[PDB]
Amino acid sequence: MLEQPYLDLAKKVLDEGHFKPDRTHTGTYSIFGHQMRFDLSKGFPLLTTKKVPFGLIKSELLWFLHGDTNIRFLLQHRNHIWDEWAFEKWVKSDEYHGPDMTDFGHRSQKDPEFAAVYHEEMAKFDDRVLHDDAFAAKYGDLGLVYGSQWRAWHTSKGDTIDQLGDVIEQIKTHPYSRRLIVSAWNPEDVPTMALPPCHTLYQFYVNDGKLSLQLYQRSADIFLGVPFNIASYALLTHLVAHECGLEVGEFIHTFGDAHLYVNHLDQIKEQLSRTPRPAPTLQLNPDKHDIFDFDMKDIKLLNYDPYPAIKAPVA
Amino acid sequence: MLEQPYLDLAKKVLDEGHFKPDRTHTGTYSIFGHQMRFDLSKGFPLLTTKKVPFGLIKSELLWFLHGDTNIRFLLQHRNHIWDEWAFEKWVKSDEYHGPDMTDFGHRSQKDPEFAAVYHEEMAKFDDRVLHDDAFAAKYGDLGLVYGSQWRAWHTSKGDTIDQLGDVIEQIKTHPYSRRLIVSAWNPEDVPTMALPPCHTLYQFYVNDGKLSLQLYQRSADIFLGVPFNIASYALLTHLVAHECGLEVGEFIHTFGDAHLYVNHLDQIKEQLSRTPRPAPTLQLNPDKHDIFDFDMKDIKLLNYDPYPAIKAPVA
Ligand SMILES: O=c1[nH]c(=O)n([C@@H]2C[C@H](O)[C@@H](COP(=O)(O)O)O2)cc1F
Ligand SMILES: O=c1[nH]c(=O)n([C@@H]2C[C@H](O)[C@@H](COP(=O)(O)O)O2)cc1F
Repeated sequence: MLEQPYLDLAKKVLDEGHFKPDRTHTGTYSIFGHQMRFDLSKGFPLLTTKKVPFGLIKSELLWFLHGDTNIRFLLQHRNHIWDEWAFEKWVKSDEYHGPDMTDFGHRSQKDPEFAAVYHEEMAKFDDRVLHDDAFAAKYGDLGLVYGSQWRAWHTSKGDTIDQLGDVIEQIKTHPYSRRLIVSAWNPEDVPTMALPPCHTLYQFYVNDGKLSLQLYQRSADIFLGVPFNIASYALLTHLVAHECGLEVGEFIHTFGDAHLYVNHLDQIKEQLSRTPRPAPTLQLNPDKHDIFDFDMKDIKLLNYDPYPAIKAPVA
Repeated sequence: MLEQPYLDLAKKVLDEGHFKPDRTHTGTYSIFGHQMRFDLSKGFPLLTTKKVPFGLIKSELLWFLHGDTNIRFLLQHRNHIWDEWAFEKWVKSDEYHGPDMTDFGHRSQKDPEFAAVYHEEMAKFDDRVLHDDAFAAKYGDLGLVYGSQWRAWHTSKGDTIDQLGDVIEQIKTHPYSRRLIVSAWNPEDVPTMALPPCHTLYQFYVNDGKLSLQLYQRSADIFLGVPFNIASYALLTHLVAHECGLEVGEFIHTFGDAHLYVNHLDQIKEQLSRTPRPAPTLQLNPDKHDIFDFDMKDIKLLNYDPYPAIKAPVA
């Protein structure tokens, strides 16, 4: 049916699997280069042979059009998609006196109560982020992240240029530019970074009164990740047509390396025996128009009917 | 046969043709998003149902690994691929007294002796570029071009970082990074530019002892252009395996907008009635190893057997 693109690309990775020792080696099957397109006029690509929580996706984009850098705005939206990159600077200097959490992702997975003592200082931290307007300001500004690279390309002669606002005055002044590309890749401070831009850039497009958006994703976690991304940018495509007043068209997801972590192989097999349902229709608050200035109540998903949620070994 | 990817992508543009009034409107058929892959181990992708001059292609890459900005090095290689962007600053201040060449591409095409009076002051200029070591230094440094964005990403705290040298110490220290991406897109001075990066970026890859390279091309001129690009980066892929000491693998060309200028429609039809020949094998000077420090005599193309050269209405 409609989500069929996504679902094929676990088939080819099985049947083309290059087995890479990468990670801490740990195990992966990859491929290199893949495009896979989606008709956004058909229905909205939320995955129906798995249950993908639409809340945490928009809670994260609305982090992104708000130009926002701060763990505090996602937390107070129950969003726990980003914690550990700013809990990486809790295990970092002073105030941090006497738990460890030294490169903790690892020993929590290979834990019993370690994951839990990490789960309790981490929690201490999260609720600081919530309540004191200065510690929060400190550990919480992640600085180079999308909200910033979207809404403030930082220049030499230290200005901030917002790629997103300019490219959509360009879709409003000039429909046909082959130059509506926003790029999250800054080579200067790419090697001073922790996680370089996964979504490297996105080109947009106006064909027949209607708009598309194309994505070069430099690395992708096929199971434990991609279902989410399909929606994050297929919802984006939907909200900037809402500001330019055009129609919706195609989300092209194009890939560089796409892999399937080998710890997950049983689990991707199963939902590939699932049979698709129809896919929901996303509809945005009509009367309001700046996507940049949207809250939560401004996107409702309707008739979404997932299969049960398949559990992580994380990624 | 091998070049068959390229040759299909004029078929789909005919049969999918979105007719865009863009240019000075002038006329185009586009599409939006396209990938098309190439097996570099099969043979080298020089087009055999048209004659594509291999000289001006490598004369231009060797402009590019030399980190070079200067019209003078290409001229003294008979390369006339870049002239008018620096002849755009001949029609610009002083010394320029008394021809016109005001936005001359146009009136030369709609000329008789205009193209020729432009062809004679332009020529005056080209041979200045050749002989006086200061005027040359002036009109000839184009500044933001590949040699510069490849070999000197210019930072805030005004350093120059060479993306190419670092990414190939990364292919030599670390085969499996999903972060070997060089990006020619600088959003700061993209809107202060004349022609923004057409080749936006390229990701590389090491699977099985062997290397691939992927290209996001943001706009492409299907007939009067693309045959050339297929070779420029499929030769690149070949020379950085020569420095990392690996094998050759795949050149993925992926596209954002690909068009076919409508003035050319008769002409693409014809070579689509041509039947492919085999494709040459490119072999590089073995004993020498820095591609950055290659001259001309360091790549020989052998057994290349084109069909005749189809003539331009330019692009
Ligand atoms: O949804 C996600 N998709 C994804 O591709 N990553 C990645 C990909 C890779 O497995 C790792 C980052 O590593 P690298 O940056 O080296 O690709 O996290 C993370 C997510 F949360
Ligand atoms: O080989 C070439 N391929 C190509 O795509 N361009 C382009 C594409 C487009 O037709 C124009 C640049 O316009 P824009 O930058 O708006 O895409 O020149 C130029 C070449 F010489």
